[PDB]
Amino acid sequence: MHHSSFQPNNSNFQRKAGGRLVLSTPDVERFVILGNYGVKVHQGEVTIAGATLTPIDDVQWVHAPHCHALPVLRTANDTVIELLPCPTAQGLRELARLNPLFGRLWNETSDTFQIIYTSADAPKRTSLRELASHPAWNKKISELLTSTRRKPSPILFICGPKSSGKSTFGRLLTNRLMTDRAGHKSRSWKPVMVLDLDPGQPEFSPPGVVSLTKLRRPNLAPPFCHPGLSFGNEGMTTVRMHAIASVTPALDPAHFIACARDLFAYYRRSASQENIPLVVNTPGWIQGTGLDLLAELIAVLRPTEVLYMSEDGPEETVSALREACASSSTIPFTMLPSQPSWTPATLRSMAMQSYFHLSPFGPGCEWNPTPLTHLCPWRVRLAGRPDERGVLGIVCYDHQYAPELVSDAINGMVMGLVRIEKKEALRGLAVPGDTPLLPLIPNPTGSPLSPQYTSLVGLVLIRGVSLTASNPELHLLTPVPPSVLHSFRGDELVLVAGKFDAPTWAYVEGLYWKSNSKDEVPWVEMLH
Amino acid sequence: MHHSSFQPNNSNFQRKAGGRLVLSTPDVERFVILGNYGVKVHQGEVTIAGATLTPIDDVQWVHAPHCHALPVLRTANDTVIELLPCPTAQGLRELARLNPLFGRLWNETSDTFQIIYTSADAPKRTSLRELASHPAWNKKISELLTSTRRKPSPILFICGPKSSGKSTFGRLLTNRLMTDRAGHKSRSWKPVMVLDLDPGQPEFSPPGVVSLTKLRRPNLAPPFCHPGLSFGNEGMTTVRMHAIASVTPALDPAHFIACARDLFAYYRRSASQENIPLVVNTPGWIQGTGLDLLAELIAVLRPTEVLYMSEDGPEETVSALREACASSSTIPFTMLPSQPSWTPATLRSMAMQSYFHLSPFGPGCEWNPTPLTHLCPWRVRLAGRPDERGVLGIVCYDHQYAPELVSDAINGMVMGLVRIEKKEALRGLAVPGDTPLLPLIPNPTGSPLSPQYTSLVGLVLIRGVSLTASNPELHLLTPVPPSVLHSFRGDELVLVAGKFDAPTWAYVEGLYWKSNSKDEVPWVEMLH
Amino acid sequence: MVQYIFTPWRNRAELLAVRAQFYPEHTSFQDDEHIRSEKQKAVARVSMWMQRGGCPHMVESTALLVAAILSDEAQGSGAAGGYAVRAAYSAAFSRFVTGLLDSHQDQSMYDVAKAVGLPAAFVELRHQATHEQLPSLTRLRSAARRALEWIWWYYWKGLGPVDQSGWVLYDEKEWVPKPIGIV
Amino acid sequence: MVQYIFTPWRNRAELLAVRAQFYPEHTSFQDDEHIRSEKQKAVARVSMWMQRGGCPHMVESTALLVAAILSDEAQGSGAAGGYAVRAAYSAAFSRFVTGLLDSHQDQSMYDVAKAVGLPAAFVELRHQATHEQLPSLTRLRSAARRALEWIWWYYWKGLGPVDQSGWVLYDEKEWVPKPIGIV
Repeated sequence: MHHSSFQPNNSNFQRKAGGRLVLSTPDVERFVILGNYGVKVHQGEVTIAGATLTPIDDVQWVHAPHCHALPVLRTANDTVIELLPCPTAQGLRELARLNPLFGRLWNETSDTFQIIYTSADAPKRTSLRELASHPAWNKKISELLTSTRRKPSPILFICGPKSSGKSTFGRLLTNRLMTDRAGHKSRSWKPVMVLDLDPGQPEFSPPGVVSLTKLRRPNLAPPFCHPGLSFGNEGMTTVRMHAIASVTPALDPAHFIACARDLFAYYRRSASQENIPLVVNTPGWIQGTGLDLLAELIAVLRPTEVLYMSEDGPEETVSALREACASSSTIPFTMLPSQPSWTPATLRSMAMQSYFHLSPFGPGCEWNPTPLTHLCPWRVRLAGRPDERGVLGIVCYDHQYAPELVSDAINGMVMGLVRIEKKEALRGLAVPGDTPLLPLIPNPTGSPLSPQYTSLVGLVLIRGVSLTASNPELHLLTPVPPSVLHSFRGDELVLVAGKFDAPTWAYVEGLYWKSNSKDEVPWVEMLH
Repeated sequence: MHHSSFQPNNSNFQRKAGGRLVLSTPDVERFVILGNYGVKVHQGEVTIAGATLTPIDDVQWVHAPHCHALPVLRTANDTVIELLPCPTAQGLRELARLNPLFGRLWNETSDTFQIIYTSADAPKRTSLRELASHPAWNKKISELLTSTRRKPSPILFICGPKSSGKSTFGRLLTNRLMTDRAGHKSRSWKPVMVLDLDPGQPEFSPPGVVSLTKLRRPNLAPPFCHPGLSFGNEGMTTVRMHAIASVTPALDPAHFIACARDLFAYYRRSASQENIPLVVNTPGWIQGTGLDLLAELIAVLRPTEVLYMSEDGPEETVSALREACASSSTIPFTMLPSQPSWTPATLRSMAMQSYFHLSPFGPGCEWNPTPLTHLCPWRVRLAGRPDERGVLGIVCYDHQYAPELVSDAINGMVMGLVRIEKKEALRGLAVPGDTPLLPLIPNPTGSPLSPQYTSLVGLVLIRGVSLTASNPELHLLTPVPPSVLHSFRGDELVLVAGKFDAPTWAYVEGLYWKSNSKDEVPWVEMLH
Repeated sequence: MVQYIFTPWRNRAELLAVRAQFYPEHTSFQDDEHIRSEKQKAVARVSMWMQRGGCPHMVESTALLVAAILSDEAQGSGAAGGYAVRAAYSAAFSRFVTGLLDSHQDQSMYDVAKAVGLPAAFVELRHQATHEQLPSLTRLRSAARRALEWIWWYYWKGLGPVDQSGWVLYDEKEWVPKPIGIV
Repeated sequence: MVQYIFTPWRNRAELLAVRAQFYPEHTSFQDDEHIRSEKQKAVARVSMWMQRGGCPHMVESTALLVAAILSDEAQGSGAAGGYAVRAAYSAAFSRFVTGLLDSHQDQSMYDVAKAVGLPAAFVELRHQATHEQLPSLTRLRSAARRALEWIWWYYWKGLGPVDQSGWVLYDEKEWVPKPIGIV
């Protein structure tokens, strides 16, 4: 009731009441909470990793995974905060039973959220990092915000070398813009749109996909906790996505830029009506090819302000950026500090696995702990015509294949379900018809289906091709809800098989489950 | 008559008499003569770059080209030396009219030989080097010599990295062994045999050829002044040569070693009778492949003493040498200092050009100043049978060719005239017969004709293939005397076309002559 | 259980089979044609694995070498008219040598080579190929053949001995759990 | 007279001719076959020059690229069954890029490239080819085509406009002096 420590700060009346904590603080104090909790300012003012909450504010769920930087909470003079326990979090916890890498990610205590002190809590396997922010970053944000208020709706272009911290900066900027409310009846919260062109470590989508997201609530969670926003009040919806089918835009730059164009197009149309700013973050190249891409993107988007997060970056990149930037009549170019474990590979993989277990539907979204092997699959027919078949065929990207091999190649990988809107897509490709063999669509050139007539409807994992001589079919399991899948005939529906990084985790998952709870698993060789 | 300077040393009575100089020296004095001269000790004792001459000694011609290190001459107490002017040298001088690179090689004065003083003579374009020799080198030689006298006939293996100075050491050792005469009625001079396995910068043969030479007189001249010892009293004769047809043994090591074997064989047979020591110098590799070759050679020859001229060489080479050396029961291995312009390329080229102009007969040998273009050529018939044709055919090394191209490819290059002794050579090759086309001999494998049945009879330059539809023929010009060429029927005579480094100098030669003395020269592009 | 190594070959029998096709001689006119056919299929299969991801370096190398050899021994109006074959060979040698040298490294090229046991000829050949002039066909041919036998000793021989009804949800009354991949 | 530059092409007309065959389009079913034949002969000829010694780097590069393209477009039981073509292409790109970068150098790879004016794609492609995984056939094909046009602008277009009686000593009474090579 008079708590004290070094790292977070003091506190006060900690009344434990039916699972929640009503804590009052008669002076500026900063807390570091590690867990899955919910905030709801009762009287006063709190700031959370970029947003500002006052009495007129609904509950905000905040996931603080021990992986990244725990969201810092700051309370201003004379405030009462009520911390509620997150419910749907319980489901996610059990995901540990299907991958050790999900076990050491939260609080190893009994409850669902714990306040940290100097080092007593927050157990061993240390590096309990803390989300900071240089005074410079804050100053710059302040300037941007005030300029926006006396102007139209600006487009901000954030970029820089990997690990520089572009992510954190983006989070801050977004939350601030949305939540500010500073001078007019709280103006409650202006919607904010985010454009992610980073196939490496995306945000608001699984790896390999580019996308345009629309947010209404302060994004308070890492990327592996909502990678699959609902497709279609409506807290975080998704407008359009495109499959690039790689982990690096360095396999078809032309296509990549075309994608950026179409996405921007939609933003243009919608934004025109209701003032909605845009925050875009680009990949992570700074030399060769990538540098060229960046120059091009700057030309096409025509960003109002370009922010380079290095302040010590190579001379080549800075020079190129300044030139290209200067060319589009005049563009404010600036530089900032950066502050440069879990390597991007594992992080990415976790994103993907989380996406697949996303359940088919304040709270966020539910997760299903049953292993993929147990889930029943979707039987797609492979013998018919373009109106009684299912999947129109299989297209290949950047690489061909001889017919025989394809059956083995596809099996086990991840593919995209691309929906053809206008028949001006498969124009130049021999689309098989009446017809047992996998109706493969020969695609000499190699270029992926144009981005102006095709959209991605969520990824699909294949778990079994059985062409046993009279009922050709594919057993695949997806996270997409039944409703949408059923609302597609069969002609306009094609599967794209690119790189995507073979989902190795899936196979082992079955085994881990069986042993934890307590033999020719293809592709897995057990050493003994 | 009382001459003095700094660099060479003093002197004395310099009586100019009908072209010769009789100079007497009443005390130790060293001279540096630059030119083409002849020595003949009259009373006393002189040492010349490795030999010792006393009253019972015939005249010794010494060419001192300004390129290398001018042979130093040392006179011992109370001596009279008579310096004679070299005659045949006059011919060589005019070679400057056919290549500027032969102009700045001698004395730019009036006479044929001039004594140098501090820097007065020996004009500009400096680096008037001087043949030196560390006291160590001398000490080691002394030991070898004395050991030899109380033993049989040893084989000395000299090797080391390029530029280390293996050449100079070899010259010294050879002259000493031959000329010593130290303790028994002067024993006048024991013949000395030299084995050269260095295709890079050979000695006693043109580039590209390996050979075994037999010397009787102190080798006092660079390699571009006797590259073509007579083939067949008899000062410097040649026993056997082999065509490797490259400038680096790194195109068929197997063949190379086989060659070394056959050559050694002959030395074995001859040496067995009259005690004749052998001095062999190897190529210039010290890493990878070459190192392996060296190990092998050491094994096959079984050298009595191995001398490595580096004293700072890489650890790898020294270690390998010691191992291999230690293996053949026991071999004294030693190290010495080294003392590490004209790059080997130009030097090599000069060797080749000199060889071609060699006249058809400590004095030495005469040179012919007429340009190659003017010389009449040898007409070889190319339509007949294996008894009325001439050249049996053309064999290719390390590379094939389509028939059409060969006519253009051969034209202009240098080839070897290999004489087949036993018909156990062309065993496995389709030898064309009765038959217009160039009778090319297909040789799939690529390996050069074995060294146990084929010997090289001097190189040949081709200046014109004319297959004008009824009298097929090749116009080629060689240095080999008519006698031998005529004493070969036609069956046993084949031309080998390898690399050899296209004789570019030849083409230009015609032009230089025409302009100095005062238009679609194929292969030569004049910039204007 | 970090004892989980992922491969791109469904199981073991498949890898062994591939080995059999790649080296008919050690494993055991019409018969010659048959052998040629099998080799081609093996090459293609390896291609697939490479795309799938995670394939032992050595396997890739062997695939490349055999591919080149097959192209060289093709009689018809498809024989890569002498200047292409030498290219395929050079590419294979560069990839192969670079892989071994790069992997086993903390020295100089030649020392690393000697350590691994790789003859020096290969390192030299690669250097020549990249920097100054493609090598002669004969040399390449013999070099390739030797390389293959070497790889055999180093790797292969150790892998074992030598002897709208489109979409319908599967009925939850007949499905059974089974490893991802089988059916 | 240091104004003497030696070449391996007997004169000038021959070089121009070769150019004509290498790029029929800019210089000017049966006709297609004819073109294919001429290309092959050009390739072989360049081979000879290379052996003869002293040949411009660019010429060699162009020869390599065309050689590969020809192999790719060969219908019959001689088409290099998909894994060889990609090798020939990789070899050509490595040799070509290495030549330009190595020659014009006193920096980093990318800077030298930018200086010479060579697109960055090529440098990246080469790096990928050598170190980790041969590139996809499609990419290689398009890359090669572009490369050829580039070389055209950089080099080719500048070489000109665009419009025992066996042995008998020759009689010293009929011989005349004449340049080494003619007859």
